[PDB]
Amino acid sequence: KEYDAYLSYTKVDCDNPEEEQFALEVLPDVLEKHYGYKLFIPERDLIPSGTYMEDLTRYVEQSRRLIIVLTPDYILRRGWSIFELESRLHNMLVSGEIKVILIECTELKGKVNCQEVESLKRSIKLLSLIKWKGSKSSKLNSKFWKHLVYEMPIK
Repeated sequence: KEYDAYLSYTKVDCDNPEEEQFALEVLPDVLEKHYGYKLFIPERDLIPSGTYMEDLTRYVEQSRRLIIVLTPDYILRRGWSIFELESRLHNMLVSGEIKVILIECTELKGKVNCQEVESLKRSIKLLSLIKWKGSKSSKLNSKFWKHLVYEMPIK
């Protein structure tokens, strides 16, 4: 309906080098300036109110994609939980009703860790897995950036 992507990352005030800058700075800037998509970024676009759970829910419904940025802080704080604790959000993931682009920025070191993630992948009906290879992919006009833009909606 009203957004081309909901953007799900984790920020803490911490296991992240240059990765943090890609997932907090360059990624939303490049998609929303240099390609002009419209993103819903929770730390711009949503006050924590008493209705936060249903606010966040009713914004995912209005988003054409779900981007999930697997910074190691995300695997730390299991950033995906919101999307499995909320009932409607869950079924949307398993029913195909929402397309999930999952930007993988690190190697899943973590025997437990590696397995939870596969049940995430399991539980999403429509999944794209795009791999971020450092500054190398961050360099605009890259192989990562093209891989990402038609996984985004039409123009």
